[PDB]
Amino acid sequence: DGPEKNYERTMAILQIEAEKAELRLKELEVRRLMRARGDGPWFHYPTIDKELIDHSPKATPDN
Amino acid sequence: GWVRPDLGDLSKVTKVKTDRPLPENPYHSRARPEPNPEVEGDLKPARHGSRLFFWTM
Ligand SMILES: CCCCCCCCCCCCCCCCCC(=O)OC[C@H](COP(=O)(O)OCCN)OC(=O)CCCCCCCCCCCCCCCCC
Repeated sequence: DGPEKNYERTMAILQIEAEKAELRLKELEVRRLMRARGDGPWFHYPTIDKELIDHSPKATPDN
Repeated sequence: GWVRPDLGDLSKVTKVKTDRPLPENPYHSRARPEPNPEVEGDLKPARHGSRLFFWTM
């Protein structure tokens, strides 16, 4: 292989490995923030579904 | 001129007219917490795949 092909193949390899490395760092910082603040799709622990509540008039008024 | 109600009459659900307005916040509920932002858009392939260690897919 001529030096140019190897040289520019290396830049293609370096770009992918650099892009992946940045994403890995972003993922770790995104995970840290989502877990601490609970404001994202991850670490979304379920709460009781409010469609289970019955809003009909009851046997007694004060409820 | 009082007529005794027949069987079942007094258990009917009836409608009643009133002026008193319908209460707005009868439970005295606070403002509900804001929902988490919706995630929306076009689902695209993961960038460079799984990206787990050395895997290229
Ligand atoms: C397993 C073979 C190696 C044996 C030695 C074991 C080494 C240690 C194993 C530990 C795990 C390390 C595996 C390293 C490879 C995984 C990283 C990787 O390469 O991911 C991408 C890979 C496809 O590689 P890619 O660059 O896309 O090449 C495409 C060519 N068309 O996609 C993959 O992840 C799957 C690749 C697994 C490699 C084997 C599959 C290649 C196809 C061979 C199947 C056999 C076909 C012939 C069947 C004969 C039937 C009679």
